[PDB]
Amino acid sequence: SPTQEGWDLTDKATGLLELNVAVNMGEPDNDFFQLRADDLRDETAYRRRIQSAARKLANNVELKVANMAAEMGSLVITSPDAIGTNTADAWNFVADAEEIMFSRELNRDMGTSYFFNPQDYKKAGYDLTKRDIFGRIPEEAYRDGTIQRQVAGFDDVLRSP
Amino acid sequence: TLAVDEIIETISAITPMAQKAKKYTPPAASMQRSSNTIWMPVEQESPTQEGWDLTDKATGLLELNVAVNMGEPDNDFFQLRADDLRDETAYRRRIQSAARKLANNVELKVANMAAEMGSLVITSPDAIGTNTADAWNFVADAEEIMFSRELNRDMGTSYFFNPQDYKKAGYDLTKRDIFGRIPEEAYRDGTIQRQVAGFDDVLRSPKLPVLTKSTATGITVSGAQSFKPVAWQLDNDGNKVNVDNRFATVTLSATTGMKRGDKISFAGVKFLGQMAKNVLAQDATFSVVRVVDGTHVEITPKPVALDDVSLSPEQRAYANVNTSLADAMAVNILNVKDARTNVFWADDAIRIVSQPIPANHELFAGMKTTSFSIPDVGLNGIFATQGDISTLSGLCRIALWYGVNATRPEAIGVGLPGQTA
Amino acid sequence: GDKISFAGVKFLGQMAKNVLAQDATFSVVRVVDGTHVEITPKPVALDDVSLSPE
Amino acid sequence: ENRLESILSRFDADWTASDEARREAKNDLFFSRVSQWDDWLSQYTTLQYRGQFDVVRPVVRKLVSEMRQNPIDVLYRPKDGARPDAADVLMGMYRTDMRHNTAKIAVNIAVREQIEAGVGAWRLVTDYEDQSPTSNNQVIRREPIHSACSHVIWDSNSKLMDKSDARHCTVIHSMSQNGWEDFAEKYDLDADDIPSFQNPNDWVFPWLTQDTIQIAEFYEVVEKKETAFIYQDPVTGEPVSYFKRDIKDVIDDLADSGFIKIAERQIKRRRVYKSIITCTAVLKDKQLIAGEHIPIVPVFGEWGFVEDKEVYEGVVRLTKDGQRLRNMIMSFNADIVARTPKKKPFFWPEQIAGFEHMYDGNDDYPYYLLNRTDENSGDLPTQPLAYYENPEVPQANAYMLEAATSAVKEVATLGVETYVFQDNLATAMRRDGEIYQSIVNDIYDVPRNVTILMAEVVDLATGEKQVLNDIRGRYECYTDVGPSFQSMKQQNRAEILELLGKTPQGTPEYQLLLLQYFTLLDGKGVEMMRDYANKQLIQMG
Amino acid sequence: IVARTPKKKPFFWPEQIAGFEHMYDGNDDYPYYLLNRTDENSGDLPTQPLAYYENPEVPQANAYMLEAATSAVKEVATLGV
Amino acid sequence: TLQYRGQFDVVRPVVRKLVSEMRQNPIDVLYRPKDGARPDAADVLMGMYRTDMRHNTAKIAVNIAVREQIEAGVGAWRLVTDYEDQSPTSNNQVIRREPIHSACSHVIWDSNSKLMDKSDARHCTVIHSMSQNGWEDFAEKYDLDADDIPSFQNPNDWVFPWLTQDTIQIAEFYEVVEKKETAFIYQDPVTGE
Amino acid sequence: QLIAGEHIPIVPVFGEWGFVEDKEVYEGVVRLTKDGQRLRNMIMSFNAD
Repeated sequence: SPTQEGWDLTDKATGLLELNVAVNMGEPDNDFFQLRADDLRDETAYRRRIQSAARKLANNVELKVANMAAEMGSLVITSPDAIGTNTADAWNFVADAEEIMFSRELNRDMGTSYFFNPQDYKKAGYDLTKRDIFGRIPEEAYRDGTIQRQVAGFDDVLRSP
Repeated sequence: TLAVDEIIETISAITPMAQKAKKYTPPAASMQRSSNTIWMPVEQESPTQEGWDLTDKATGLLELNVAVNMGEPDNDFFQLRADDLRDETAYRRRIQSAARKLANNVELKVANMAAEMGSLVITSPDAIGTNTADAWNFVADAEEIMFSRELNRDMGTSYFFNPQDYKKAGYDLTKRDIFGRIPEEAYRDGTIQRQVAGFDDVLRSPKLPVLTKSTATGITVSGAQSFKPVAWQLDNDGNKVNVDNRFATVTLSATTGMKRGDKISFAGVKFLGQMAKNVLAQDATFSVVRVVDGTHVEITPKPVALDDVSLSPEQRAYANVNTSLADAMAVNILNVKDARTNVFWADDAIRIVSQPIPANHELFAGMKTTSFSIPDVGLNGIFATQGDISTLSGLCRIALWYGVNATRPEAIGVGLPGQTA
Repeated sequence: GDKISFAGVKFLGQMAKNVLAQDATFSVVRVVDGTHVEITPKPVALDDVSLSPE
Repeated sequence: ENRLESILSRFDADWTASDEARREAKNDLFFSRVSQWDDWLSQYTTLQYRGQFDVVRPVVRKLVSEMRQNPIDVLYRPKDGARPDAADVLMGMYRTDMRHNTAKIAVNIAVREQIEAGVGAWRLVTDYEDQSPTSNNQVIRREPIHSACSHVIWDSNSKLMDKSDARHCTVIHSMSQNGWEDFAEKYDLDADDIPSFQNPNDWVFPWLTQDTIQIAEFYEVVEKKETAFIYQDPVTGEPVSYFKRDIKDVIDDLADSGFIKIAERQIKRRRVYKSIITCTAVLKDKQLIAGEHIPIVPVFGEWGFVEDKEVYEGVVRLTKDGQRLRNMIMSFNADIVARTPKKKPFFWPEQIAGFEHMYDGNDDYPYYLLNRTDENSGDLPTQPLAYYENPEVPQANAYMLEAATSAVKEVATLGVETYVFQDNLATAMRRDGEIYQSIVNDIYDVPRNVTILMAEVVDLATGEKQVLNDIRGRYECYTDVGPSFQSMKQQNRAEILELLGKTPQGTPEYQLLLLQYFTLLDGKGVEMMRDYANKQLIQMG
Repeated sequence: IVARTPKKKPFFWPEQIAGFEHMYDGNDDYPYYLLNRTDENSGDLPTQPLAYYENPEVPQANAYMLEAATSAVKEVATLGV
Repeated sequence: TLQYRGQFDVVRPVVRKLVSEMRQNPIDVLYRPKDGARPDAADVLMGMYRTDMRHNTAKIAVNIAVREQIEAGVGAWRLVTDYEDQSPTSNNQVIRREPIHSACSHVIWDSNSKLMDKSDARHCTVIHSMSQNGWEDFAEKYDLDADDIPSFQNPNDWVFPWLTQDTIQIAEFYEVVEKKETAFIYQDPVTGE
Repeated sequence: QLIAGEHIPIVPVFGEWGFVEDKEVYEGVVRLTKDGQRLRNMIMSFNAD
């Protein structure tokens, strides 16, 4: 909404403007197969094909989600070097994301998520382990590869294959 | 074509400074007849002599004061066409957006007032993330300059970072190659700490201003000027009008490149101990609040000098500067580069005067009025609706009247990192 | 999916309309011509003079 | 992390989750109480006839009168295995502090709002009374809540008709300026700081708005295990008293008077806290209040969940379409009658040139004359006289008026009878009795009946304050529903009459007649009759 | 059908009531209505009985099917006997 | 499109009449001694059933099941046990009854069940859906990690005209195993075995 | 001027009473019939004319 100052506001009223976005569906994801009657005397391959079809459909959904998120994303944080060189580069990356989202005054009541590819996740784990001290976070990143479940104000930080 | 009922929530604002600043509502009839201004006395400072016989050495009494006033209403006047689906829908989302926008405007005015009337100026020659613990050094510098001047921090203190410098401080904390509790929290969450270097509240504010650099150069004081504290002075009619204490108009050679909000410091003057009058090693910093004429400015801390000869002892008891301006003092400008500001203050230095708009009165018949509550901030305005059949359009207005005041500009501050060149 | 940024255009506060220090970044979603593209954030200028108050 | 942050987050979750039902209930209340032309943009769109030919309000009146003719009240009965008179004292207290006008007014308001919108409520509060206390210089009274749909916001994660499992509930208070001043005086708040809260009426119906001040009260229930001290009664047995109730007041006075500590146990119980809040700060943080339950009792009409969303409905929601159609059609027909040319003849000016005073309406002539000739055509053209057609109501208008009236008649039939609504009211009264029982156990002086008289055990602190001592053997009576009686004597009279109505004319009938005479009010003649009955009963052993 | 349908009003050529329009306004200030009679080119106005827009009607199909559907629901919504 | 749509309801009065009719005739359990058992064998069990089923929650749960049975075709309710320290029925415990709203989509039964009461079902899942605060309560009550928000097959559908729908889901899977386990035949120090 | 009693000496009697939105509304038996009565008076006056 806009605003204006003063007492006398004759002929200074404004209308109303409400905007819209569109959400739709797309191509169905299918799995076909044809079998003759003699080929169903065992049925093990048929059942296993059904199971693998379910698993592959789920994987396709995840691939589409990752691609759409990576293809239409306005905020871009770029670094002129790898995410392994110099200390706390992974933290600086995640915190730069948090800072732009905060300064833009965007709505984050539902939570925030960060997703690393496995190479960058390993680099961040290295950043934690080479720290020359093992308090608790370095110990967890040494035993398991986990950075943590929350970094620089992000509700959920994960690795995505 | 028509839309579903689920709102895509797009923005979310927070108003920490406005929430933290106190709110004051003086009596309405008194303000109406007083022209929406009211005076409050300032804590009394007493002189002191030493000796045995004091014939004809008895002093008088002096008690300065400051004034708080109000500006103009902040409205959301808008229109409602009769035959419109787009106007029939969303005329409540418009009210919600108006509430959020009004709270945001209040917070913005608070932040701008604090930045442009903060006298205490801390400056740095480089950015925060360069050396180790530089952000802590910044906050500690603010605390130390407030402690040395013996200001009243009884009701709390506060330091507001901008998001970039908050991230710089968090980076400085996490890069330590160690993990205890402070580094662990600054790594998991972005928060450095809540208390830092002495302040009992250290927040990050998303809408601090940017203090653009001042192009002023080669300005000098024109003529010796001595400023004297008074509580009142006589006008042309002989009526005693009160005199405000948090301003002083000073004549320079030429005020080119100066604006409201530049931070200056004359070469030679120094801060005092306020209570004890012990000379500090920190140059006195002032803030220009108005550029009047081409040779005048208004600076917010009135430089009452300790070495002044024309000051009576009861006036010298209010001194805050070691020496007076002397017709040649070069005035240095402290903001020599653009930078988003960090703002620290004592929690009782900013207040928000508020007044009602009595539009519920019977004189305003035909229009329907409700109390409107803007969120976060504790402010109430009016929500009025009317409608003229001539244009067949209901008119809806939301009004809310406030004035942001800095009662103690000597307690408000401005942190300026990277002020090189 | 390519990421672009127009020289001189900076982000805004989106509530307070205060200029951010960082360049506005857009992501192209469609190349429709040899001279026309489609970017996912609309660049609504603050200082535009043809824009109604609402 | 902030207390206000958490409270406001909970309230906003509930406020958004109860959004559609509240708006529909407000629509029902406005439709059934203010006007059936509930459009607001049509307030400035050129005046047209808008009649109000109402046919739903008589049904609401009939249902309200039916629910008024059968009052329902709490009725405490002894538990299985309890002493036969384990509920008489609690029943006496309930009648004593619920016989006032405010209790009946709150119940009637809730019932009317349940019938019209679908949801109503009332509140149970405790006050310090000096002149006529019920027990321990205090009273428990009942207060009304108007527009409960938009004013009482329950915990969203609550799936019971009476909201027993709600962990919190916020009630929005709207008051005039003098009302806010008195509220601040009562709760020791600051009168200068005008409070603020979300408007209960939201912004639907932007008219019907008053200069009112809003504040909120947030109740929450915390279930935890707390310490209970098991003393040995200097009279007989061992009572158990909570440590939080005699923590400092009489923790040593018990021993000084002669209570010896036996053991120490951890017993789970619920404690209720009330907070006074605005949209910006908490004025009273966690003030503990008496009882184990949230003091709000809701009444529902037709209630359910559709998809994790609670829907309630009275009797007005369905009739609204037919009634609106009926009003619109009647308005159109009124316009037809009003703005329509009447039946008059069509004339050429030359047909009556010179005779125009014959047709003005008077009755001074025996016939009408017409001009016959023209100086150009020789003779005027002959055409049969035509009259403007009489106004008529279209068959569509008449048919749809009958159809709309019939549809409202078909749909505005609650039940066959208000059995379901009365059962829901009985459920609300059972919840009321539960809450009242807990508050009484918390603040009143409940004597213990020994089989060896009532033994009230209490002791004062050094600050002259008296602390109630209620044992942990307190839930000895369970709640029920029964006819509303003003006093225990009225209840006993009704019971004796009911027994008399079924016992045949024998020795029990004589005994019950003498008992009914004994339980009569006092004048002079009834005094003589009651003395006679008393003496006969005493003599008969 | 009830809401959006033209109502019963007369059909007029403009030359029939040219000059007398205020008579057909809807007021009851006149004892009758006047009409134009002559034309300077056609001599006299053509003669034809006045037509009125037909009143709105609910079709027999709509009425029959409303009754049939209501009866069908009433019959099938009998739980048990 | 922008076209008129009116509900001239004629099925709701029938549903209201049926609900009132079946509410006017309340029904509960009645325990009766078996053949050859003592005449007062079911007194204790009946008394305990009445004690912990006299509450409002039991009546409301049964009413909800009845209304959903009339409208959709199936309703349900649940029996749970809790540790009550103030007014326990026995052994410092109570057995209470809880409602289930929209059982047709929130109570998924064993598919290989051919009985109306589902006594030949070997498992059943109940889908508990709620909001953020409800999830915090559920986690803190059943000792779960409230940070990990659970997800399950959402039994509700996106109702377009509704502003807000909850997003927290979890499942409770009951399964029954019938097996031969060891039982000890002690000798009573008082009498019998 | 102090008067006897603890209550305001005015006793109000209501018909249909309630609150709509922080606004008290009451009604008798005549308010709803006014539109129909006025329409009937107008129509009978038209017929008399």
